[PDB]
Amino acid sequence: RVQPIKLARVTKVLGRTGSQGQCTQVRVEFMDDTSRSIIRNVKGPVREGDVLTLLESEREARRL
Amino acid sequence: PLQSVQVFGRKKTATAVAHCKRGNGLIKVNGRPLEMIEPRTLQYKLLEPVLLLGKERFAGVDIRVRVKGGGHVAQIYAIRQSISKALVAYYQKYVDEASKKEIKDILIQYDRTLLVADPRRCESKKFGGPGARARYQKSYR
Amino acid sequence: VRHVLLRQGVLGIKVKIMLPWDPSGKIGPKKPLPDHVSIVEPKDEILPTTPISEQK
Amino acid sequence: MGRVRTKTVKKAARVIIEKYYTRLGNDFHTNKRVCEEIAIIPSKKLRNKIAGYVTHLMKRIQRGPVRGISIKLQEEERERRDNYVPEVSALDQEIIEVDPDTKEMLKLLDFGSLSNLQVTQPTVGMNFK
Amino acid sequence: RDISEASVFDAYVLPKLYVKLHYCVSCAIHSKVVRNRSREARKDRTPPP
Amino acid sequence: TPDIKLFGKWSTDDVQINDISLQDYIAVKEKYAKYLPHSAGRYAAKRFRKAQCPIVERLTNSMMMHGRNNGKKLMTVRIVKHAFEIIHLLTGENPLQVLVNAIINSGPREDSTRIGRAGTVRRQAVDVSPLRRVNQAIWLLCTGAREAAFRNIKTIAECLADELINAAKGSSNSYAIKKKDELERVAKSNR
RNA sequence: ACGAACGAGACUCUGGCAUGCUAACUAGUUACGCGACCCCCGAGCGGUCGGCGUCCCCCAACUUCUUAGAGGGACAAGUGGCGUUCAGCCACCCGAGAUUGAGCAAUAACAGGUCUGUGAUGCCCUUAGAUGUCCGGGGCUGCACGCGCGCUACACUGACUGGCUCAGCGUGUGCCUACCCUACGCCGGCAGGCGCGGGUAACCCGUUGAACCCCAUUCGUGAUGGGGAUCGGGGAUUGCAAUUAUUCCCCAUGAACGAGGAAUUCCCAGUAAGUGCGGGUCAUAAGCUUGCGUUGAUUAAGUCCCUGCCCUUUGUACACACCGCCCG
Repeated sequence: RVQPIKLARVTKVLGRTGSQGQCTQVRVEFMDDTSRSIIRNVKGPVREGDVLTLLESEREARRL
Repeated sequence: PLQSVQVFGRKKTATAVAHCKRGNGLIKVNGRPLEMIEPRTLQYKLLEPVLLLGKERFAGVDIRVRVKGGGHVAQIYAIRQSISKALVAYYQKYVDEASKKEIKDILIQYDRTLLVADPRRCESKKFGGPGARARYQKSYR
Repeated sequence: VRHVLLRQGVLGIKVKIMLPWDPSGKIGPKKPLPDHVSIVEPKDEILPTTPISEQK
Repeated sequence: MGRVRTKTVKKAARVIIEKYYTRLGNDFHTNKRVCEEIAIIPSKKLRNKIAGYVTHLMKRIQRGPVRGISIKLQEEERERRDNYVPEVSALDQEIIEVDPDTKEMLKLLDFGSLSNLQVTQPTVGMNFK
Repeated sequence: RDISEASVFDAYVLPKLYVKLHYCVSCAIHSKVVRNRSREARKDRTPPP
Repeated sequence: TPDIKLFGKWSTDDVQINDISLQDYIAVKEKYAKYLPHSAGRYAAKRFRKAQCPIVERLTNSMMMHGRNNGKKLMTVRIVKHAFEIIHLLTGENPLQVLVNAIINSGPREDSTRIGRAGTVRRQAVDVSPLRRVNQAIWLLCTGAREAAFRNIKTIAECLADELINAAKGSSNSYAIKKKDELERVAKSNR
């Protein structure tokens, strides 16, 4: 198992719904990878432009 | 008259009235020394504008303020609003626009929070609750 | 509101009546009605009025 | 910010933009001080909202043929446009091709006209099944 | 797309999966294939795409 | 907008970013600066203005939690500037940048919600929004500063200054710096 | 489907943009005549600058402030985006940007509560050994448990004494029959004794010379000067009368307590909380009520996942409606 650290620039957020943890679905583009697109989830204040912090480049959130 | 400015200012309710006056240049809050309201922790508070509005524009002003009401830092923003409120008309009405230009901008260059204070206040207690919004707890058996 | 007493017992009566007068008569309330606007005699600017004068 | 507005202003607007329109303002401040004299209401709450929605009306007035108000300018202009000059169109168009089926029909009438015998005969399978 | 990123061929013609999915009526209700329709709207039809 | 930015004891500019993923949430130049912070919570307009609310005002206003202690506010700010001075004295360099990097190093990373796959309560990890990260760091270092001067000898300022020393300048030296690994390992195995 | 209402919007108060409006010798001011008193107060120990809730007698004066009448704000108003530009929504310049909160008050009815607010009120009941009536003592306050509403905290941001830094709520003298809001000095320590006096209230307390934020100060993580009862010993104080401390004050008694597992409430903004002060009860009077008021916080701007209104489809042996019928 590998844990690539990454800086996920959120290209859009998708509403604060679905799960009641004030989560938020995101479609980051890591500034770095081209054909890897991990669609993820966060919790709380997220605007487009600032990279979310990542220990592991592999947390794909679609209820998985 | 045409030679000084005596108008009001206040926090939520603590009300001061400041009078900027032509003279040698003196500052007095409550008819008492400037710092010496003496919160003794906010000794730093009421000389930020006094040292950032123009030491030149604090050379001809003889500040006398008449104050009452409420609490300590509330009265501090009372005077801090009042002095600006007086000096703005001191500059615009009696005096030209170039003299205005500096301090009208320094208004927000500190903050716009001073020309008019909070439109806020504490309001009436609502019964069934120990304050304005809380509620007395709902018991059972 | 009113009561009545009977050999069989009490009855209760309530009467709620609008006030009659549109104007402020004796029991007439305020002149306006809490409702929409209307026209009594509005004004337009329709008729041709073109350059000539009158000298009075 | 704001809220969706009421019947007391819907009526108060679709009366004044009907009658007072040409004498009605173009901006809010004007609308409100028009309301002061030619409005009769028990408050300023209704008056402020009337003036806001009349601001809305002038936003909507000169905005093309508009279906959310009615005024004289609109009434006349649409009627006057309908008052129209038919261009040369009794023939309705230039040379006309028609079908041999129509010609054989008009044989019963023993009728014809400016004709070219439009041919559109074979079919490629028809309405979808 | 990831499968294409590290692949021998660029990206392959992707043989699909084709299935004749079956439900019972009650499992359709439990698993949301469709739901009810009005006392006339049951007559007209719109199956899931 | 002043001609010089000072505390009467050290400078007020020279604040930067360390882990870019928290840019525009740690705030030191929003639109001004003061001799010493004080506010009502005026920035309470939304989530965004409290996201970009200044950090020194953030902590100075936040440090009044345990009830009646917002009923002693002047002396509490006396304590906060005391603690910044204690850092300035013990460890030397300017305490505000050091606390910036300490919040960075004691920020969490992920939070796991409760969505049972087949019914049993599990956890699922979502990336901590950087604002919630910085707030967990500050507002659990405050929890540690209370748990210290509650069950120890050290006063409030001394506890706070020790924590800001040993957070960035020490490992496993904070209640927050253990909450951090707890949360992140929970996120790992509970993905 | 049309022409109609009531319930919402409307009907009011409160807080907020008012450097322009309206004037009070019963209010303040008074900026003006440091004039009369004051200190030289100070560098200076002079001209003057600083401070007098110090006065001017009043037939000087004004409402900046001031209590506030009307005049008048604010209506998605504009525009940057969306819709169908429908009714509107986020934002920014004009800043008060919508909406500060308090109020006002339905149709059917519950059989929930009101006859111990009543001579509101039908039956019957008590009707001279009274449940009508005046009064005395006791009871409504007795404790092996359970519960809620509760004040004080569990101490170091503890906090002890002393200084000085800072109001508006409202009542305020005989009543529909007995006791109205305050202040001065003389004593004991405070409680408490004393008499002269202001007042039917912008007159007067009170420029409520309000606390907790302030600071000097301390011993030192020590059931520890804490959290501070219990009970002892007295002192006054109303009252016909405090004995099972009704209240006040002291010496002094020095305890149960280390932020609490069983369930749950509350608030996402001068709002919680900390919180001194008012006002209702009175011969005695608040840990209650409900307002004044300050020092003012953690994250939140989403969602019905938990408990809950309304909507539509839609099954029903239910017609007091799932706490219902119901079956062997």
